[PDB]
Amino acid sequence: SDRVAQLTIGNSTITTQEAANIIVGYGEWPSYCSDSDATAVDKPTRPDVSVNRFYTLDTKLWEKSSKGWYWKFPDVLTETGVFGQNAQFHYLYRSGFCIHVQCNASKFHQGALLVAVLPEYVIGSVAGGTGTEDTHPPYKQTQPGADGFELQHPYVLDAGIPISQLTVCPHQWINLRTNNCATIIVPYINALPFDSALNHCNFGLLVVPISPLDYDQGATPVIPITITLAPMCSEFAGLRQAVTQ
Amino acid sequence: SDRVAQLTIGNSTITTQEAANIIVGYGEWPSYCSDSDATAVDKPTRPDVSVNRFYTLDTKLWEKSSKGWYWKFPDVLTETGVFGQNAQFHYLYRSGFCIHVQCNASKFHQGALLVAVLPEYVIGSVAGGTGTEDTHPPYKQTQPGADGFELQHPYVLDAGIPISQLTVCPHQWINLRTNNCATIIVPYINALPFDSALNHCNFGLLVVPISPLDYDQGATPVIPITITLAPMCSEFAGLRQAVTQ
Amino acid sequence: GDRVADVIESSIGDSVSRALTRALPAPTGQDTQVSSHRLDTGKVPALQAAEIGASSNASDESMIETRCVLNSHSTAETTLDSFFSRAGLVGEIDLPLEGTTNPNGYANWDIDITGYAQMRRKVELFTYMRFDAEFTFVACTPTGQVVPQLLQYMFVPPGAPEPDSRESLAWQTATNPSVFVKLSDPPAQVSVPFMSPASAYQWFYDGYPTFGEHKQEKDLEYGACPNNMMGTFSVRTVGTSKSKYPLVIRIYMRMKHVRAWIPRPMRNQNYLFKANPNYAGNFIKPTGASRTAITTL
Amino acid sequence: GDRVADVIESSIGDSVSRALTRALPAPTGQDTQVSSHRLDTGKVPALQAAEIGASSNASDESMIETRCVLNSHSTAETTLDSFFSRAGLVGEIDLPLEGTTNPNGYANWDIDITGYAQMRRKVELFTYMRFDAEFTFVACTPTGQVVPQLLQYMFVPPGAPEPDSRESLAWQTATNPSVFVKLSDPPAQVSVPFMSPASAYQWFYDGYPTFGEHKQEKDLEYGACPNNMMGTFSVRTVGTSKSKYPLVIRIYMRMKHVRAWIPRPMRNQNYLFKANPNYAGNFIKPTGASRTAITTL
Amino acid sequence: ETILEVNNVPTNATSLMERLRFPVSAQAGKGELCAVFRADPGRSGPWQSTLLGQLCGYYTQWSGSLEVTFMFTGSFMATGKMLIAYTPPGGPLPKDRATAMLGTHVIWDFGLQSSVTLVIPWISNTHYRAHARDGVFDYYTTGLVSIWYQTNYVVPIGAPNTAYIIALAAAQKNFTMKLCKDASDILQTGTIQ
Ligand SMILES: CCCCCCCCCCCCC/C=C/[C@H](O)[C@H](N)CO
Ligand SMILES: CCCCCCCCCCCCC/C=C/[C@H](O)[C@H](N)CO
Repeated sequence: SDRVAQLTIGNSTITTQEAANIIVGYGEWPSYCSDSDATAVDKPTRPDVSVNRFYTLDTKLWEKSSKGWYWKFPDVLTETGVFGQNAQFHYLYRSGFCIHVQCNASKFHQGALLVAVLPEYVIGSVAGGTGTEDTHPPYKQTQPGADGFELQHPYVLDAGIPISQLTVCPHQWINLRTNNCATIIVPYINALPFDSALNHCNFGLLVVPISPLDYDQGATPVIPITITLAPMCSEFAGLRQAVTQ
Repeated sequence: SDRVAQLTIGNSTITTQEAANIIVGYGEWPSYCSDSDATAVDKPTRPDVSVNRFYTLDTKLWEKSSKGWYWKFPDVLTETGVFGQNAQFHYLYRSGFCIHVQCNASKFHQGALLVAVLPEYVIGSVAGGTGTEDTHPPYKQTQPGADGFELQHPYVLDAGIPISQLTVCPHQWINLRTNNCATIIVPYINALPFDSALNHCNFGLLVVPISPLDYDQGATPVIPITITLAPMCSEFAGLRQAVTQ
Repeated sequence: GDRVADVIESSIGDSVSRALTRALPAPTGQDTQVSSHRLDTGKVPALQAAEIGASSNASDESMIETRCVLNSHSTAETTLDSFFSRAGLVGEIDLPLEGTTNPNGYANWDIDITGYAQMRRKVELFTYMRFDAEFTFVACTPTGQVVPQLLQYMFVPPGAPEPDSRESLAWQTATNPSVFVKLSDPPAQVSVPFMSPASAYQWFYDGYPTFGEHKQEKDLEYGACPNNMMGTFSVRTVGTSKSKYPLVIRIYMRMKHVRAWIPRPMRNQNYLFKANPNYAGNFIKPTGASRTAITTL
Repeated sequence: GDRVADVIESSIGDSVSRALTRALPAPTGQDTQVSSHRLDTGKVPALQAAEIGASSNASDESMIETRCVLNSHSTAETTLDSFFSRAGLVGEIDLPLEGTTNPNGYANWDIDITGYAQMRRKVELFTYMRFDAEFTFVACTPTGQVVPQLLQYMFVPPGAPEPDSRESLAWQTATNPSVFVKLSDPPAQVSVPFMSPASAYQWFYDGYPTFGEHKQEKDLEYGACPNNMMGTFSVRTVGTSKSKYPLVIRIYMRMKHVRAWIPRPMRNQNYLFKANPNYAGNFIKPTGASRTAITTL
Repeated sequence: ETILEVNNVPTNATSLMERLRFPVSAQAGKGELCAVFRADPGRSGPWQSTLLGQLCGYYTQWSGSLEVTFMFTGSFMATGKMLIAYTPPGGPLPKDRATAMLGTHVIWDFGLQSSVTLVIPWISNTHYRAHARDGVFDYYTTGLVSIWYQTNYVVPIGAPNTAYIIALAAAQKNFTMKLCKDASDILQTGTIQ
């Protein structure tokens, strides 16, 4: 926890100083969460720690020709990312999160982003003629990687849903003009009390640059984007298979 | 714990019933243990559970031509055995143990064994002419496996120490005549406060059949020997290496 | 003996408070002064104001009751049930005397929403929902003339087999509820309970006795032609043989006790298929009627 | 927020008790009866008996003091120090006027136990020990005749460099303590503190500035000829040149403040090497003097 | 506090200055390494130049560890994040930034930090040197410290491109020196009249 464990670096590309930018709404870790109920002969347990620290996946770069990127959960919690030592064994999973997005730029750049979390974000793929009613949902697209993937048509959100009405979900406006911080908290969202470690992927994270990035020649042409997450209140259990030892 | 977790079987080759044989001396898990001190810039931590259950390694068979077998610690705690998921990463280790040996036979067999734990049991190898003062200590002999290894000359203990005076160390007499149980408890024994995960092997377990096994023809010619252990109060920590992520 | 323990994740202080019941608003606020009121005084124009408060004839006095309109109508036609008010014609099962559509009298149909794109549009504003159901049945000839005849209706729960021929014993059964009524009688009003195996309607692995979900290895989401085994319907013509009149049956579904969760942006593309919201990725269209310029209308 | 916690490993009840100081034994027990005393009554012969108790002239009365022997000698020559009583001749450094053994006056020696197999046998009954040390030095000619000459002694702590030639500045140094005395003077009694880097004597990775222990990849347990850098000794002949008499120096080591731990069975095979207790695996011998038969002596 | 040389590449006379500080210019800015070193005070390299190593060169029981400090010299308008990680003893240095992110680490920044003070823990497990004689054992190892480019070095058009990070060195009140032994050097010239 704190800011150290294995990863102790606290200085990104601009090597910034002078305190941090968080802007807290809640009161410093507002309590634990529930356990719910079930209707079968299964029951999970808790792994406590080693998942309670912070994590900083790779930094994607913003350019003028950018279109936006998205992530799927808990795809990045698996081996597809830093973790993967306690994610592919068990069967049940559920957790909150403390997602923090930190950007950085000089005072001469312009542009503005938009963060949003869409629960049960099922992509309708690129489509456009790929006639599929129900044959085989893809796995090479819905799980790109911990790096995310650039969008094709952000206006229709590559699914047919308009981008304009996105702000219904929780969202913040990353504006290069004034601030660079973005802290969001997402509780557990699922119909069933507990989820599986399989193709029942939870909410997806969306980041779309609405205001295009621009500047004058001679300055830095690319602005990095940092992604951090903190799995509040996670669990792991459930396993039964062939020959055991 | 209890008697179940992953391994739930509680019936060996004879498929015995009618309660268990333990013969307890202490009062049901006599408290925790200490943490000691240190003299450097290192400090360990605890893994709590997932090492608190029981473990039953492979069963070795007793025959008339038997000579005895020995084990090294914590060699069987590593991947050389059932465990190996939290043993090769960290650097410091220390634990008590609850070792239980259960044999089984009819009322028509004869013979008697001897269990003993020898701290800092450094083998002097087979020797006999292999002139070595200090060149290269072997690794193909001192770490045979979780199966142990049959002794060469038990009278001199394959090291030159007489077998007669063995009973100085803690020991029990496995006698086929009356009982079949053997419960021993071994606390932490080391000069330094904490041990390494390397060639600083702790005590070794010895089992030598003094009274030879014998019977009459037509009965079962081989008697199995079960080995169980319980790592009371274990710890794991310490790691630093090349490129990190 | 034990050396490791750590959970935390807690906060202490002003968690909850007193327990009261005072569902009545009172005069709140008044006024506060700032500075010299001017138009172009230098910093910002168009300054603000404030009020105190009042709530109809309940709060404060009740001397005069001057509402905006002298009680024209009701003011709550906006709830979820109000939204889901009508009962649209969902099923249009057709039974000819002879032909290829339904020659053997039997006709199988199942509940769905994709039959009406508008209904699907209206129903897919959310993610999770929980509602009851009702059904009404009207039978008429293509020329609209009642005839003397008896009909057999039956509901089929999920996972039950499919009655294919008129001779199928599934028509007999005992577990599948059935309804018998002459068509000259009034229509057959009926209700259907909440038949989902979870707390909200959501597809994927919910049908078939076998497996499901994404990335199939052990199951097919086909079940032959009746994909996604769920609440379906069956209908015969009562008789050891064919009937003497053509029939045109109709369905009327109606939600009741509707509760939604997790709204999402509605839609901005034409629907393509079932259970797979694709779109015209090469024929992407705008949303509103675009105008010529921005300076002028 | 937190959902998992489990340590246990504890027991409650009769842990400790009252605090007293009563180091004096009192009459304990008396007698109890069992049955009819007979020889072959049927179950077991050779029955038992019991007593009450008494402890010298302290416990109970002190009317008569009739010990076994009228105070012959002391009765405690069995402690650890008593065991480690004498001071054996460990070092026998020899300095000739000319020759090949030690031509250049210098002579390097180090502390060890394998020089005396009997001493090693006596000292290897345990695993862990902690003791101080002392040394005394006697110098004489091979014919045993004192001569006028001055000598230089110095102790070398572990990890210090090795003075090889008489001209080596390590002879000068400032950190290595040195001792100067003429040989006609009485011997040089001196003490050496507990120089181990742990709480008990045990080899493996303890020497060399570099690595060690078993399975070398980064270090050699050679350090050239002086293996296992540890507390060694050095000795010269004072003078810008050679000396005029042959010398035969001797050492006398003596433990003090001895404490052992973890006894082990002593030994039943001849020693072979240093730091590697091998044995004659093909020439294994018995232990006691075997006799002819068992029925007779 | 005493400044510590890490970029100890130059060995000439004029270029002696930049032994102390190292560049953080913006050419590559995603996943490469800046510099690494050991934690051995009195053997060779960095700590040999500070005062802590100079005092360690008079004893045998040392640590050469604990807190350090990095002071940034970016103009005023430089932003970027650096990754600092520490590897415990008996471990290999990570081959990527993700592996180094695990264990213990800290993410620096240039917004308003201008300073950072990482601390090294202290651990003693194995045997330093148990040589009964020299030339037989060569087994020595120690943990390492690495610096990784987290993000590229942002700069507005008008400010310089290359900056310089300096490094400090100190300890605290936990560890002690022991076993006074005579120091051996070459700081002589023979002709000292
Ligand atoms: C398999 C068909 C849907 C594939 C996934 C696309 C969106 C996933 C969430 C919506 C689909 C299931 C949740 C319920 C939606 C509608 O309200 C139901 N059809 C209610 O009848
Ligand atoms: C490297 C030499 C020993 C190799 C291991 C064989 C036995 C290990 C334990 C005994 C050796 C170290 C413990 C101390 C034994 C003796 O008391 C010491 N030499 C005391 O001088």
